[PDB]
Amino acid sequence: TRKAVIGYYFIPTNQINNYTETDTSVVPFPVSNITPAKAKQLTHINFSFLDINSNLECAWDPATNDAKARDVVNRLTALKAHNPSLRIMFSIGGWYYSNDLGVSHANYVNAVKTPASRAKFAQSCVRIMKDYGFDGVDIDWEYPQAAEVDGFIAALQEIRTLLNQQTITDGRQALPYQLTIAGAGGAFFLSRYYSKLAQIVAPLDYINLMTYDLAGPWEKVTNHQAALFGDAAGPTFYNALREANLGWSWEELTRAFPSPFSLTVDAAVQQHLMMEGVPSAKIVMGVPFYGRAFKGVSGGNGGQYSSHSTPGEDPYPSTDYWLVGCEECVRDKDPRIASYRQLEQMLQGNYGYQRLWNDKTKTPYLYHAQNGLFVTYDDAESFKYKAKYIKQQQLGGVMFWHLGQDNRNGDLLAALDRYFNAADYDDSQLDMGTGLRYTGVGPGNLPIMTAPAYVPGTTYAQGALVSYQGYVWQTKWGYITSAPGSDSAWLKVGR
Amino acid sequence: TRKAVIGYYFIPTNQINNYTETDTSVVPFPVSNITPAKAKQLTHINFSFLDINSNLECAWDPATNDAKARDVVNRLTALKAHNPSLRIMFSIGGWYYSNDLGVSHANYVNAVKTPASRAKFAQSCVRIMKDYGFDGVDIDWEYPQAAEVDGFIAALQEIRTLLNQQTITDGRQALPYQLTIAGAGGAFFLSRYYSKLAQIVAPLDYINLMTYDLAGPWEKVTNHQAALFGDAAGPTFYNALREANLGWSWEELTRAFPSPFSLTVDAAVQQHLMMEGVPSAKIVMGVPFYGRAFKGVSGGNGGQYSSHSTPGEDPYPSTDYWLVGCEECVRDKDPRIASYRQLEQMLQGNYGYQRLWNDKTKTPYLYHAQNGLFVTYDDAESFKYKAKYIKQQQLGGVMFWHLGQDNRNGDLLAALDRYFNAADYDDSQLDMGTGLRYTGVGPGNLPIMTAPAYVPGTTYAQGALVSYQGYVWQTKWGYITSAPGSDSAWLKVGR
Ligand SMILES: Cc1cccn2c(=O)c3cc(C(=O)NCc4cccnc4)c(N)nc3nc12
Ligand SMILES: Cc1cccn2c(=O)c3cc(C(=O)NCc4cccnc4)c(N)nc3nc12
Ligand SMILES: Cc1cccn2c(=O)c3cc(C(=O)NCc4cccnc4)c(N)nc3nc12
Repeated sequence: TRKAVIGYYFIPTNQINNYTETDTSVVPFPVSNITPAKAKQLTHINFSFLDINSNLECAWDPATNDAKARDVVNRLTALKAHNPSLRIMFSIGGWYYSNDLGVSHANYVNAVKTPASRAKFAQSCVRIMKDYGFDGVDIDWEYPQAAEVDGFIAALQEIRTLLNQQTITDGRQALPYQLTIAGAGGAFFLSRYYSKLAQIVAPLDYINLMTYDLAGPWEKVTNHQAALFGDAAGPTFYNALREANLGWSWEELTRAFPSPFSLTVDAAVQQHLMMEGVPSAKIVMGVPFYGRAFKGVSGGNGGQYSSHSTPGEDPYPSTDYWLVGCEECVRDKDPRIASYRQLEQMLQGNYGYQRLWNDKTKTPYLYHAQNGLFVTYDDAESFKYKAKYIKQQQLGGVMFWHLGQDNRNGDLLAALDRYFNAADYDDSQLDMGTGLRYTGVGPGNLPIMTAPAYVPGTTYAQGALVSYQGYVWQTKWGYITSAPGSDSAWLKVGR
Repeated sequence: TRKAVIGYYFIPTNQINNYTETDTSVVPFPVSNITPAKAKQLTHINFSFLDINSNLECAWDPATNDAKARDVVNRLTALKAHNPSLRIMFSIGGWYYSNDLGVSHANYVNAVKTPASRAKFAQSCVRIMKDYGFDGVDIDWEYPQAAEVDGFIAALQEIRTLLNQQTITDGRQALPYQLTIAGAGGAFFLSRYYSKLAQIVAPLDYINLMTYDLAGPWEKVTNHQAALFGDAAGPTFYNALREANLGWSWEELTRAFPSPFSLTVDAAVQQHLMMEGVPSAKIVMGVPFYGRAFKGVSGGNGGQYSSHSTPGEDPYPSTDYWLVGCEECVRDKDPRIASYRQLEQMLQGNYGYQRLWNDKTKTPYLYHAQNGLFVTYDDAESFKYKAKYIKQQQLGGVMFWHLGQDNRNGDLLAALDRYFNAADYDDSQLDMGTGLRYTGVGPGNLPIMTAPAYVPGTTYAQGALVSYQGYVWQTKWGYITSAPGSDSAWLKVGR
């Protein structure tokens, strides 16, 4: 089956209200930039962002011109003429609306509280989807806390129920309405809901892992924001998952969550595969179409893993626009993020940037030796490794933020489509390198193992292996007379 | 209030059936050896052992002569003439009956399994108590496994209900009927039920910790069977409590259960006090009135921490009686166990034994240089440090196995009674030494702390400390926007 290619289309309310396809100073990325060829290379477009209002219903920004919004959506749905598989999802949430201190966070928490709130919220999602012509619902709550997770589960299940209903009602079995979420791509936020991944993912068609922003100016050491594999020379991080409410023993937590660890794309994926009931076909790897830039960096390792002087405040404090060649930074008033489109133009614009390659992380980076700058980003080369990863691990596909940040020819999107689908591409010899893999073992990736059946009344020594009720168990100490499962003395090590 | 002093009177069935007080070759320790003085030094005698029959009721061994049994028990209860505080408990279980592999083990499993089985078993206990004139019920199931624990507790609760009713029905307000159990004194067995210690001890007057047999010939290195504190030079053990069914986080398991650790009496006591709802005044420290002997030991440290050639299976599987001077070893066909009485005569008898002292563990040991022998045991000296520990830790008192192993003068009993109740004994400057204490910190022994109150809406840095809902909390990583108790980021550290 065809791998998912899920690209966000983000447009702020002011750009909707003043939508034009002929003035890049008003709308930098009009829907017209999404050509038929590009429409054939996507499977989903995540239109974004809608919100949840104080009435606890799915809603557009109250400032939205409803006619201008419908017109933007129509331009997106017209693209389905070029691709019968294409879906225009819409996204509820995002960081600004839905983080703990965001403007609407309480409406997310309160919408999922009761069966009545959940039914009201869920019905509003389907009503919105139908009123505007969307093909599915994407929820980007960043992120439900432990006590909110069950309500969030039930809210998803309720949307699932109404979406399947609407599919039968509209006779859409050939392209059924879908439900997805944006999931945390790093252990710290993932720890909030990790223990309930199985029930979170069960009503989803996909969970799109936000496997980017794994580095940034808020950390004191420069790093790759989306390393596939780990680099022993790079910084390592506390494995927050070892503190999630899993109820596991010490040996179980220790062998699932080595700490410190390399905060990589592969870590986030394996961490999802470690839980029982999380199918790899539903995991979608996120990739960034932008880079993050640091100032004040020391040479030696090309700016990698170096101290830096980049502010972490939002918004950017000063007017020091120090990313040389980033005209787009001036428009947006921030030198710390630059679209791939813009970084490509910096590389070919003779500005003093050197493109380097880390063969552990399998990602590019820019070092500005004169100005002491470092940029972590992704490109068509790094997408080669991530695509082969997606194929090797049988993931559902790829997600990226966002369409507007690709270059004018859509090379990043075309690359992703190519690596999955082109007869003229062959990655069978692509060498995935020797970067650090995430080797945690959990209930969802226990190996098949073979051991004598458990004999009741036997006294087992330490390390003995025994087969019992569908698992292979190992003793942690000696003189074991208890049965496996029933006792602190046995470790489940295989199936 | 008086510390408990709980002595086991153990008499096998055949000594009952042939009971006499005029032939130490039939009955080595008849009840007449408990003089009025020694009765005054006891607060409880645990008559042992009764069982649970296949009808899932408390019962004597079927082979018991019931007339002879009533006479032995009447002799023990007559002792109450000399001590109105004295209680003749009876004990259900013991290792032989109730261990995983013991002859009656399934009866213990089945007795507690259902409401009707527990009601029937609890009634049988109170009927046995009243019919024979006992003052309370002590249950030595060694040991219930995790899945069995809730049923065990309900049964203990059910016994508590009947016993409290029976107290009122019998006018025994001044000496209420009591309920105790013998609990594990070592982490391995303790890990079976550790997580439910609170509800296990709640219906009990006392939990009698079997803080002995912590060394023995089943272990590859000779060691002290009842070290008060640890010796860095001694062996260390896997801390099985970190695998108990606690549901705590990795950090919580780690700071509570250092591993490996020194298997000591202090470890067991602190391990009980680490759990919430386990009051120190219900914790009783077991001590041994016998010693454990090893052969094939090497010099260099008086036989301590040496490899050895002692068989570990039971029964002793040879007729080689190598504990020289040990008369009763021959009588009992086992050179691996000697009563304190026998050990003292060996020390008096010129047999080549040197009495040595470990000032870290605060326990004596014998070294036999000629024959390569090592004996771990306890005496009136080690009992000073332990009695002072009992007072300083505000424990309930002391328990011991068993009365028939004291010397004919009752020196061990008298020593215990002296250290608790003699007006002219002063241990205020008894040096408790620099042996290793158990450092684990858990929910029932958190340090009192202060910290600024948690303020919702605040974003906390890593390592920040706040007070909230009665506790002081620390963030384990940075950018924390959630409240303590609602997030994996907050670690309970205090108050
Ligand atoms: C201050 C801060 C602290 C911790 C995490 N933070 C974020 O994780 C974050 C994320 C975004 C963001 O927009 N990521 C792109 C995206 C794509 C699709 C769906 N949802 C989000 C943002 N602007 N600020 C963010 N600040 C923070
Ligand atoms: C083979 C073995 C391995 C590990 C520990 N082992 C014991 O810890 C133990 C303990 C006893 C025992 O009887 N202790 C006396 C007692 C006092 C009060 C209440 N209940 C029992 C026994 N006979 N064999 C025992 N074998 C073992
Ligand atoms: C994913 C992401 C996207 C955009 C901005 N982002 C942040 O601005 C950020 C900031 C922090 C952070 O730690 N900021 C200050 C601080 C340091 C130490 C203790 N307390 C607060 C963090 N951990 N993740 C962060 N992720 C993001």
